Amino acid sequence: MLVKGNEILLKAHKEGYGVGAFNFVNFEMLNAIFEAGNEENSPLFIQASEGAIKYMGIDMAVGMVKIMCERYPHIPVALHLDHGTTFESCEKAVKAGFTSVMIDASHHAFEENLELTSKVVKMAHNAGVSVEAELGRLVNPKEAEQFVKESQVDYLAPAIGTSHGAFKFKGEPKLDFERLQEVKRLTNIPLVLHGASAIPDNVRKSYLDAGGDLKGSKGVPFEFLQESVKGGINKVNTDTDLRIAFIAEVRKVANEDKSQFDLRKFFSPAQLALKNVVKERMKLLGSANKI
Amino acid sequence: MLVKGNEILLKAHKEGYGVGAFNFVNFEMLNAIFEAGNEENSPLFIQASEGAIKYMGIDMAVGMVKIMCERYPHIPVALHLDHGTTFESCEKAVKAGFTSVMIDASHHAFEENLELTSKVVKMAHNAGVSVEAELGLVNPKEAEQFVKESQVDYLAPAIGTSHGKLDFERLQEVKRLTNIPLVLHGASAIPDNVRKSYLDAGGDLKGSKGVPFEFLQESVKGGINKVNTDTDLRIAFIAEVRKVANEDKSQFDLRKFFSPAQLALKNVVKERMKLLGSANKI
Ligand SMILES: O=C[C@H](O)COP(=O)(O)O
Ligand SMILES: [Ca+2]
Ligand code: NA
Ligand code: NA
Ligand SMILES: [Zn+2]
Ligand SMILES: [Zn+2]
Repeated sequence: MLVKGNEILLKAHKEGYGVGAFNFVNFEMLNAIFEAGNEENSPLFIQASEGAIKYMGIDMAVGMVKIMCERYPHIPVALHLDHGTTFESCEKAVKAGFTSVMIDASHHAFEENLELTSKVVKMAHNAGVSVEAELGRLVNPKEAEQFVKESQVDYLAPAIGTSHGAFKFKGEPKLDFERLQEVKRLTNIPLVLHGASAIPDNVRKSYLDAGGDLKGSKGVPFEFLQESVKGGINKVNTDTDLRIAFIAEVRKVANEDKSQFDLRKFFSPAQLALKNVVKERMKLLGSANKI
Repeated sequence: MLVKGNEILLKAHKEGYGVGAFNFVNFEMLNAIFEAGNEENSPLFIQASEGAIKYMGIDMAVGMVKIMCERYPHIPVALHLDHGTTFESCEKAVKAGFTSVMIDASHHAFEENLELTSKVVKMAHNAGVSVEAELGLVNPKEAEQFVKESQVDYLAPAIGTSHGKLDFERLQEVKRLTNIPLVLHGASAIPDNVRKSYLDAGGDLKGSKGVPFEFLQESVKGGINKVNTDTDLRIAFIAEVRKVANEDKSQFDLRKFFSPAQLALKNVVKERMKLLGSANKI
């Protein structure tokens, strides 16, 4: 059922596994994510950016998820506001029915980040909603310790070297695992890895074969994702991988049959490829068979 | 809010205009249809085929429409099962919250088409749901009898489309004898700008030629009140999807594909609402 974010991540934290947090912007993405969770017996973090919420309407974003939760009532699901930029946005998400909100004030200085995070936390906890914040313009583990203690935030995204999107590394993949472990030891709460898409080889091949361009793309190696979870990561934000796999199949259908305009013929295969990315990621991170 | 199909079509029947019945398979199609209805101040018939229901799940098809109705509470909206093939299909749609169901037995002989339609009507009317049937070109006196015995709310008579040249005089006869709202199937009108968009994007239409706008106008003048529209929406939508794919091989943000696709679909709907005469009827 639809549950407070901390309910899923505290179990992940206690048992040391990672739960993918999968973005969606419409029905097809949402359905494939849920079918993956059903097929791998995995709890689900479903998240929506402010852009996705604008695109869908917050009423549709929450409404579709509630329909899917009723369709799969045995699956623990948290609905999470990804990269909330203001108190008011986090408050709107709470009022609408989100069960987790992220407030991203990591571009502010420490005191202003902590001040706004603490304000979001009070509002959210008053409503039974868990809260994520972010530290790292890389994270300072002693700042993280104080930040978590004073804010009462439920989970923290410490910056250890990732970034959003398909172009994460110009050199060798490198994540500061010693820093992650220090943060984990000093905070002892669930941690979040942003920018955690891997761009798997088969997703890349699918995309390029359909005529796409992924020049210079590099994701987090699978081994780095697994080492992140060993280091204490429990929420693993994933979006780019889903988009590439989905749009690869759309491009393919368009290439292979110029007369095709049944939307289902484009989006059924796209859903299948996205679903398969999620199922593999659930296994990799350790959330498979955790229901 | 959601209302019975017949409440929308009774008005169009009385006042002699046509209401587009617009198919959807997902959120993007549904949002664009609703925005068009909001922008043209037009009532909405929202249609879902059996294939679309299988694709979305009936719980999501109804659920999304209910959300959209609450977003635009002033717009009259009927949720219609398009080309239901069996009693059980129509009954499931009734139970899920559809406010209109169509049973297509037009491939059967008159006697068999009438008994099945009649069974669906009993069930649907018990639940407060309007019923469409189909009958084929049609013999107006058989249509007269069909409608009186079945008590169906609206009829799709075969009157010239190649489905499942407009026979205007036949259309008028059926209208006179049945005096109920009538439905036109298989009359998408691939507008010139939609055809150009699809081909400009590398699409292949070839042979698939739309029935002209004057055909739809004449049909409403003859008594057509519901105009099923689906093909035209898909072509406008996918034209823009193909276009984005062509023009940026690095683009994989779904919203970059589907926001222009929604706008193109929405504009097809707004134009059709004005063409059929449902604009400014709220
Ligand atoms: O919010 C972070 C996601 O990975 C990107 O989502 P967005 O592009 O919809 O903001
Ligand atoms: Ca940030
Ligand atoms: Na987040
Ligand atoms: Na129909
Ligand atoms: Zn982030
Ligand atoms: Zn038909």
